Amino acid sequence: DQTSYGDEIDKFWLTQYVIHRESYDFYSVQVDYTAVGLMSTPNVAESYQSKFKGRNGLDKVLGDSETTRVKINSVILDKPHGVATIRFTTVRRVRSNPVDDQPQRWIAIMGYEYKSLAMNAEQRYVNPLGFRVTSYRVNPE
Amino acid sequence: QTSYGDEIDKFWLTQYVIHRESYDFYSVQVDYTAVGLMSTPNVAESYQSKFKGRNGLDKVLGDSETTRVKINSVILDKPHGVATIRFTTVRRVRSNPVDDQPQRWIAIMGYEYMNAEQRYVNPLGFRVTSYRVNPE
Ligand SMILES: O=C(O)c1ccnc(Cl)c1
Repeated sequence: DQTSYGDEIDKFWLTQYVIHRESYDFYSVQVDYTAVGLMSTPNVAESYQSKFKGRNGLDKVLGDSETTRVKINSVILDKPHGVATIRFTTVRRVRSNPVDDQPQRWIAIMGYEYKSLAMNAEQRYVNPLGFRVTSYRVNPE
Repeated sequence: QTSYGDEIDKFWLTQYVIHRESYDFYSVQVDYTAVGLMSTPNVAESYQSKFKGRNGLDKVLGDSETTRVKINSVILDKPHGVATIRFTTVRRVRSNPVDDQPQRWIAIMGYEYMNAEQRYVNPLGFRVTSYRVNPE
């Protein structure tokens, strides 16, 4: 239960979180979805999970008709406050389309912490340190 | 535990190479310490031997030059706790106005899984047990 663990460590989990959360590939969608659950408070997770509920669930709607890859451009930390700012670029590619869509740049404001939580054998292989996000907001530049 | 995930194993290794193969007079001792914390004494002493004694690398190069690392690719062999990484180094002599020409290398590694200081750098007890670098 330490808010910070090391700039290089904190930087890693956060980048992994965005890529899990903002990228779309039907392969490893479940592990992404699963990971975010472990890497989020219920309040933050509920806001993310909503896109997968009902017959309209993003996985059941798009499937493999399109994809979205993520590229981390920069990472800014506020270590003592458990706050970080990230800029990344998403590029979508629809197989229906001949070429990838124009890029989209974004800014992610995050609150984060690590927590002392008793865990099973499965929850660790994705999140060994109990890293979980407590705030999340995406905006353009 | 025994199993920790691929992208994480990829992380510790690349940053370890950067810790071990990069040269920057600042943070040497911590990096030197960190690599020490991140390594078994037997394989680390091979890394320490070149930094200990009157012949110490830090006392030869000092702050006259630097060497940075750039990761190109990473491949894992999980069940054996073995991994291979490929990187490119660019050296810079402070006296020279520009940077030296690049050189690429391959690192072969073996790996496996506290007070206040040992946790914050490694929380997992991740330790390196073997290390060998070769050219392409
Ligand atoms: O299409 C997206 O960018 C996207 C949106 C919401 N969740 C995921 Cl995993 C991917």
